[PDB]
Amino acid sequence: FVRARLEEGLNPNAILVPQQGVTRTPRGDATVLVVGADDKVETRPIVASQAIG
Amino acid sequence: GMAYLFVRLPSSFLPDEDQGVFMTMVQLPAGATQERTQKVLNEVTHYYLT
Repeated sequence: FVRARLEEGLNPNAILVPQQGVTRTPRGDATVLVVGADDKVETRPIVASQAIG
Repeated sequence: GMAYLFVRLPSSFLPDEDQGVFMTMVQLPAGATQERTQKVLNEVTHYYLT
């Protein structure tokens, strides 16, 4: 049964942070640790969707 | 001067001998994979060698 790579339509604004920095703080809430223009880090939470690669 | 030296002589334990080895510990972020650690242990080996 042949695997079908089934292509769909080109997520047009895709915030692809690498997995190396995204951690879960608190339970179930992913927090990228984005530093602003201040050179002060800010732990803004995200919602971590489909891990691609 | 005995107890004046003895209270400032710190009651420690056995000295760190130069035992010919020393253990280097790495500690990556929480949930960092084994590819990254070897890559850091590429550097630390390249640091302790070169």
